[PDB]
Amino acid sequence: IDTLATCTQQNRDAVYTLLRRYFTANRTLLLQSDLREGLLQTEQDCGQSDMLRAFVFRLQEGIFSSPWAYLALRPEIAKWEFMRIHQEHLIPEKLTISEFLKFKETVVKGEATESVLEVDFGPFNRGFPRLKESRSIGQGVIFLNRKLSSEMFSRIEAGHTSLLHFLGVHAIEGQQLMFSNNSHDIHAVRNQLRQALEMLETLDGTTPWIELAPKMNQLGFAPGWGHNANRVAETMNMLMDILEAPSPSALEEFLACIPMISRLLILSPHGYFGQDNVLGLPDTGGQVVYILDQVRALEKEMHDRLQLQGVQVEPKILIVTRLIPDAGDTTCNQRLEKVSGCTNTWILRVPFRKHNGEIIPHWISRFEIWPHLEIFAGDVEREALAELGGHPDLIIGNYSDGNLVATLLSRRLGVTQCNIAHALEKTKYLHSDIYWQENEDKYHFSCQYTADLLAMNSADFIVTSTYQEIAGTREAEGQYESYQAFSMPDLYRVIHGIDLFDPKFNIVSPGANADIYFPYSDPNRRLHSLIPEIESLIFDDATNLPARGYLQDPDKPLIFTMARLDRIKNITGLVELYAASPRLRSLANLVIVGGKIDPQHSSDHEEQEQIHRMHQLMDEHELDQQVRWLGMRLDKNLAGELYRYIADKRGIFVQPALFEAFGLTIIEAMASGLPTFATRYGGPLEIIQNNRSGFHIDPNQGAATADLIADFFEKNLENPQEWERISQGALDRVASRYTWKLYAERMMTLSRIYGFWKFVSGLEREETDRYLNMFYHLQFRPLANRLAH
Amino acid sequence: IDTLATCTQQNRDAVYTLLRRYFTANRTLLLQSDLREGLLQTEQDCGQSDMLRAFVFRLQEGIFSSPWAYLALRPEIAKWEFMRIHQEHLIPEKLTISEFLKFKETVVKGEATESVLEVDFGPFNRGFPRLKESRSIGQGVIFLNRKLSSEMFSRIEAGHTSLLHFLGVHAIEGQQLMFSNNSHDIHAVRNQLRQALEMLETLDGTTPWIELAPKMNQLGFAPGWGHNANRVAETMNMLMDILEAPSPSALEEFLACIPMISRLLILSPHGYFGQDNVLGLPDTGGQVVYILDQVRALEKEMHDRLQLQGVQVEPKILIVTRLIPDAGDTTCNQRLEKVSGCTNTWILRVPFRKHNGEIIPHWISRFEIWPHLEIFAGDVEREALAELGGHPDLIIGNYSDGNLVATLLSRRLGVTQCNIAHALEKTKYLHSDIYWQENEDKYHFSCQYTADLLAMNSADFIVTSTYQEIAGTREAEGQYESYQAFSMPDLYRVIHGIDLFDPKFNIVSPGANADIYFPYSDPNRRLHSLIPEIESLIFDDATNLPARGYLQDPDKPLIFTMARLDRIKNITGLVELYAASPRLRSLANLVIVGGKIDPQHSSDHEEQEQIHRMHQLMDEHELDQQVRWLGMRLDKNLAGELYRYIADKRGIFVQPALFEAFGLTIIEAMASGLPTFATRYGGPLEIIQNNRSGFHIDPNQGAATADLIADFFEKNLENPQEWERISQGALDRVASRYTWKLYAERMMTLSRIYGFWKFVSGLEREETDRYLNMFYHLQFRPLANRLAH
Repeated sequence: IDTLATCTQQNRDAVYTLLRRYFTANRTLLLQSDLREGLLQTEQDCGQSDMLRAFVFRLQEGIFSSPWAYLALRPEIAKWEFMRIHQEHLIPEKLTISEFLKFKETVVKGEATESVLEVDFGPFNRGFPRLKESRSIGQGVIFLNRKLSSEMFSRIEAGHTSLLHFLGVHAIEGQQLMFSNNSHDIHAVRNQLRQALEMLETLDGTTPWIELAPKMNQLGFAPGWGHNANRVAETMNMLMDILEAPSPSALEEFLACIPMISRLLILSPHGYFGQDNVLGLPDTGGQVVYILDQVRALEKEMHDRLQLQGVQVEPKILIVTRLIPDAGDTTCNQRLEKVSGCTNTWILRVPFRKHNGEIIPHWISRFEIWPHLEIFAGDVEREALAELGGHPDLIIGNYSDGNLVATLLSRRLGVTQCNIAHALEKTKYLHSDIYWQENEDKYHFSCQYTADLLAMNSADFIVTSTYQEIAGTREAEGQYESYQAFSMPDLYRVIHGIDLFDPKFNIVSPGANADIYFPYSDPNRRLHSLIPEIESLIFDDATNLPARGYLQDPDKPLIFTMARLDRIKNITGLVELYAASPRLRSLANLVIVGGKIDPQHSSDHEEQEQIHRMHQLMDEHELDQQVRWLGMRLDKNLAGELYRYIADKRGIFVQPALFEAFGLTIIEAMASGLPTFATRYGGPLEIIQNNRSGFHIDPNQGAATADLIADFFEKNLENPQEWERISQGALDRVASRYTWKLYAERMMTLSRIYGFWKFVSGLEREETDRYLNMFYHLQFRPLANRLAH
Repeated sequence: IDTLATCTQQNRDAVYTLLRRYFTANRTLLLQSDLREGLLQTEQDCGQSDMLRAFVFRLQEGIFSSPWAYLALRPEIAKWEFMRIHQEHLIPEKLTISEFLKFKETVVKGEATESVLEVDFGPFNRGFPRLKESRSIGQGVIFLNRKLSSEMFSRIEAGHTSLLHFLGVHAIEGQQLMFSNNSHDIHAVRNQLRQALEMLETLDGTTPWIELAPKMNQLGFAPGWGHNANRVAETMNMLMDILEAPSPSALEEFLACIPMISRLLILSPHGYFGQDNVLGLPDTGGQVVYILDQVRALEKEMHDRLQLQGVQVEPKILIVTRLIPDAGDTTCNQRLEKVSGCTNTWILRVPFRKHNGEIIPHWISRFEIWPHLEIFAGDVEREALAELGGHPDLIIGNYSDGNLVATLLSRRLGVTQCNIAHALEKTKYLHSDIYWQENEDKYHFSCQYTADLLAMNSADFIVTSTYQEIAGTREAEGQYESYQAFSMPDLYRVIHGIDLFDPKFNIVSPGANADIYFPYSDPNRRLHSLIPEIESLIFDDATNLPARGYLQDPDKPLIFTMARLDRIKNITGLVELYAASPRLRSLANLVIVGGKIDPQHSSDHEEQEQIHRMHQLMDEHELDQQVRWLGMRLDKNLAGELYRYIADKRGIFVQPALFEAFGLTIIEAMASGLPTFATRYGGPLEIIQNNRSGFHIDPNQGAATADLIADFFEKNLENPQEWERISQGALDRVASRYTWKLYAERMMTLSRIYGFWKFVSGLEREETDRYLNMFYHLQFRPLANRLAH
C-alpha cells in the first residue's frame, strides 16, 4: 500500500469526490478522524473500493490548499511516504519529506522571507547499524550483540576487537582490574589464560581469590575474574572462548560480568522529589515511585555482580534533584537524604543558582526550568563528583529536563548515558510544533522539544516501558516516532530526527513492588491479620470513612477495581456496563475502591462530577446490595492484601480505563494472581496476552464486554479450572516479563554492553557530537535565554 | 626547533631574565617583534645561547599574566606547538591548541560566564586525502590526480567506475554529450570504444565530426570526442587507456578535455566595478583589473577547448556585481555591459534590496555590506540563471563578500566553486580576532572572519597568487594559515579552521596584459608615435611640464621607479640609498614617476606628506641633473612603451617596496625585458629567481642595495653580456609562469578536475555540508542581522 495504490483511478470519480470532500476548507490540516470520516459518503457515490478504504485508513495527516492535496501516509509501523495530488488532473506525485514540510510550513505560517535551517541527521547516521524489521524495534541490545560479535570475529588480525584494551581501561577506586598490564597481543593473552586455567585445574574449586591473587598477578592478571576459583575458571573460560570464536550469547554473558559498574548517577531535577511526602505535590506523580522502586533492585544487582567477581567495593547511587529552600516542611530542603531499603543509595539535592548565584529560593515548574539547566548541570557535576569518589560509571536521565542534564554531564565526564523520557509530549499534543508560537507562553515547547531532540540523539541507550512508546501501533505513530521529521516555523525544520531502528532503543519494563504486591498463593508473606479488616470494608456497612451499599448475599463471585476516580480510568463506565445486562448482575457482585463520596465544599479538585455520576448511577438501577463503593485511597500493604483476598475466592480485577500508558496497577493485580480484564488501548495491549495472561476489553464496547465477564464466570460449573489457568498464566507473565529484578539485571547488563559499544563506536561518532554541540550552543542556548526574557 | 629546545635550563638564569623581561606587562599579548626585542638587552646579560635564539625566533606570539606564560611556537612552515612556562619554577608543559586558546580567552576578555562554542572541523576532514610535505602546498591539483587515478585503478579492477557516469551528466545546451545510451557498464564501453576506434582506422585524418556523427551514434556515442576523426581517435584512445590502467597524467589529460565548461559566473559585489574610469573610487582599484584582463584570456581558452572537441556552442562569461542607481559619474547603474575585447563576456549588475526591497540606491562600503548579501545572492541567482541559458559550469568568488555569495550560490545550484580572496585581512590587522569587539563599529570583522571560515571550507578549490598567501614563510604565518585556529570572544573558538595540506589549494599566478607590456624586442607592435614624447619626458625639464629633474647625461644608464608616493611603496628609501652612495651616483641616473608632485597639496592630501621627505632629500645631497622626477600618472599605453624604451637604450627597473604581496609592477617590468631589482619581502621572492630572472634587494640596507646595483652596472664592457642574461631570464620566467594565457589553461583544467572530485567525493562530504549550513544559519545570519539592527 503506497503512492502507487492511488491507482484507485479504476474508480476515478471516487477519488475525485473524496478530494472534493476534503478540500472544502474547514480545516486545511486534517487528522485521521476527519480524513477517514470523509471516506464514508464518498462511500455511497460512487462505489466501495476496499483498496481506497485501506489507503485512507493509513493516512496520518493531510494538508489541503488550492487545487492541491498534500498527503502523509504511514503504511506500516515506522514507515512513511509523502505525496501530493492535483484536485483536477489526479496524478499522485511522490514527495520528499522536505517538500511536504515546506508546504505545511507555507500553508500554516505563510511564505518565507528567509530560507529555513534544516537539521538533518541522515549524513551523520549513515553507516551505523540499523535493525531491519519493525517487530524487532525495542530490542536493540540483541541486535547489537550479534553485530558486535560478528564484527569481533575478524580478530583474525590484531583483534579482538578492542575487548582486550577495553578490559584494561576500567579500574575501581584506583585499583587496576582484570589485567596487570595492557600488553594487547591476544597471543599473549590466550597464553596467560591457558596457564592460569592450567593452575586453577589443580586447586580446589572453593579456593578464595585472596589465595589465587599473587600467583595470578605473575601471569598478568589483576583481580575481578571471580571470588573463588570456580568463578575465576568460569570467567577466564568465557574469555578463552570469545578469543577463539566469538558469538553473541557468549560475548553478552562475558561483557555482563565485567566488574565495571560501581557508581550510578540518576537525574530528576523537576518536581518535589522526596520520600513518601509525595503523591500529589506540584509536578510529582508516580514519577518518584519509578525511581524509588528501581534503585533498590538496581543497588542489589550492582552489589551481587561486583561480589561474584570478587571486587569488594561498595556501590553508590546518587539520585540528584533540585534543592528547594522553599519546601520548609517536606525534605526538599535537605542536601543528602539516605533512601529506605538501601545501603549506599542517597538522594542528593542541589540548588539552582543565578550567574552570581544566589540560591534562588522558590519552586519552579518544569515548563519554566530550561534557563536553569546549564548552571544546574555545572553545579551537579561538582557536587556529585565529590559525593562519589570520582566519575559515575553510568548516568541515567529522567523526563526531558533530566535527559538534557544527562546530555551535558555525560559529554562533560565521558560517561555512558541512558535516557528515560517516561513520556514525550509532542505526540500527545497534536500540532504543537507547527503551532508552537501559540503555546510558548504556557507550555514552552520550543525549549522542550529542542532539548528532546538533542538528548535522544545524544544517548548511548534509551529505555522505554512499552513498545508503543517508541514506534506506536499500525494505527498510531509512537512517541519518539513523532520526532523523525517536524517543523518549528521561524526556528528550524527537522528531518531524520531519530532512527527508530537504531539499536539504542530498549524496552525494559518495570514491575513489582514485590514486597507489597505478590501472589495470593504465597505461603509465608500474606498479611492474615488485615483479612478481618478487609471483610469489614467489603461485606459490612455504613459510612464512617466513605461507603456504602452493603451487598449482603455474598456467596457469589466478585468483580473488583481500584484507581484514582476520574475520567481516564472510567470507573463510572464499569459500574455502568454492570448496570445493564442482568446476566452478570446475577452472576456476580461488584467492589469499587478509590473515590470521595460527598465532595463537601471545600475542598477536593477537578472532576467531582465523577462522584455525582457515581451516586446517580447507583441510585438508578437499584445498585446497592449489588455494588459496594469504598471512597478510601487505601494503603500499600492494605491494597496488596486486598488484591490477594479477591483471589480466593476466584474473584477478578477489571480496569476498563480509556487508555493506559504503561499500566502499573494491571501489573499489581496480575502479580497478585487474580485474572484481569484490562483496556485494549495503551500498555495493557503488550502486558496481557489475551486468554493466557488475562483479557483485553474495549471500554466503549462495555455493553458487549459485560457479557465476556459473565461468560468467564460460567465456564465448567462456576469457573474453577480456567480461572486458575488465567491466574497461573498471569503469575507466569509477571514473573517472566514485568519485575524490578529482571529490570535491574537488564539494566546492569545494558550499561556494560553499551559502554563497550560507546568504546568502539566512539571515534566514528565525533561528527555527530560536533553537530549536536553546535546545535545546543547556537539554538538551544538562545531559546532558554529568551526565557527570563 | 621545538618545545624540548627549552632544555636551555643549561643557563636557566638567562631564561628567567627573558621571562621576567617579558612579564614587565607593557603588554599582555606579546607578538614576534617584541619577543625578539626581549632577546637584545637582555643580550649583554647574561651569555648568548644560540639555542635560545632559535627558540625565541620561532615564537609567533606569547600571552602573559600571573606567574604563567603561554607560548605559541611555529618551528617550520605550517607547523605549530603550544606550551606554558611558569615564571618562578620554570619547566615547560605541552599544551593543546584548545588549552592555549582557552587561556588566551580567559586572560584578554577575562573569565567565561558560560562555555565557549568550539567549531571543530577536525572530525569532518578526517579521512580525506591530504598533502604531506609543506613544500607541496598549493600544488593541489597534482596530488588530486594521483589520488583520483590511484582510486580509479582499484575500482576499475572490481566492477565499476564513476568516470563513465560523470561522462554521462554534462549536456551542453540541451544536447546529449559524449554518450547516447545511459550505459553504466564498463565492458560495454570498452567494446564500443574498440569498434569506434577500428572504424576510425578506415577513414583518414581530417574527416569532420559532422560526417562521423551518425556512424558514431549507431555505436552509442554522442558528440564531443573531437572535431575531426583524428581527435576523436585521440580522446577515445585516452579513455581506452584509462579504462585499462588509470594513471595520473592520462587521467588529467582526459578530464582536461571534457566539454563540461561553457558558462562562468564571476562574483564581485563590492566597489564600483565598471570598465575603466574606476581607479581611486571607494572600495575599487586594480582589484577590478584582475577580473577584466583575466576574462578575455578565459573566454578564449574556454571557446578553444570546446571547439577542439567539436562542440559549437558559444560560451558565456558573466561578471556579476552590484547595481548602484547612484551613477556617481560612472557606468555602475547599467544592468548589462559588454566587456570590450570579448565576444561573449558581460558585466551583469544587480541591485541590493531591503526585506521588502525596494532597491537600495546608495553606495555601501565593503565593511558594511554583510546584511544585504543573502538577499543579493537570491537575486543574482535568478537574474544570472536567466542570462546564462541555465546553471553556470563554474562559479568564481572574489574577496570575502564574493566568496560568501559564491558559497551560498554554489550550494543552491550544485556548481563547482572557486574562491579567490586576493587577501585575507585577519593577519593584516593585529589581534583583530581576540580584539574583534573593539573593531566592530568600523570594520565588522565578526561577520568577515565568519564568512571567511565558511567560504574557505565550502570551496571546491582555492586559487591564490603566491605560496605565501597560503602558508607564508619560515618567519611569517600565511594569510590562510591564521584561520587555522583562533578565538573570537563571546562568539566562538575555531580549531582546524582550514587544512593547509588540503588539495583544494592551488597557486595560479596571473600577469601581464600583454597588449601593453611586451618585450622591447618585437618585430612589430612597438609604439614609435610615443617615442619622441618619451625622450622629452626624461630629458626636458623645469616649468614646461612636471618637474624637477634636468638630467643632461646622454648615454648614462637609467634606474627606473614608478609607484604610489606612499610610505610602504618606499620611493624615499630608494632616493635615500641613491644619494648615500657616490659610485651608484656615477654609474647611472635615477628616474621616478609617482606622487602628483609638483606642489604639495594641492592636490591629494594628507598621506602625500611623503612629498616633504621627497624634496627634503632631493635638494640636499644635490640631486638634480643626477635624478629626473615626474609627477605624472602616465597613461598605460605610454608607460608600456616607457618600459620598452628603458631597455636599449639599456637600463633597469627598481621596486624597493617595504613589502609587496604580488608585485604586478614587477611582472610588467620583466615582461618588457628589464632586469629588475625587487624587494625580498613578499611575492617578488617567488616571482623573481634571483640572479636569473632579476635580483632581490633588502630595502632595509641601502648601502648593500645600491652597492649591488652598482656591481651589476660594472659587469664586463658594462653589461653586454649579463644585462642581457638577466633580461632574457626575466622574459622567459614571465612566459613560463605569469601570463593570462597560462592562467586560463590552468583554470579551465582545475574546473574540470575539481568538478570530477566534487562529483566523486560529494556524498562523503555531506556531514561537512550540514555542519557548515548550521553554522551559517545559526551564527552568520545573526551576526549580520546585527547591522541592519
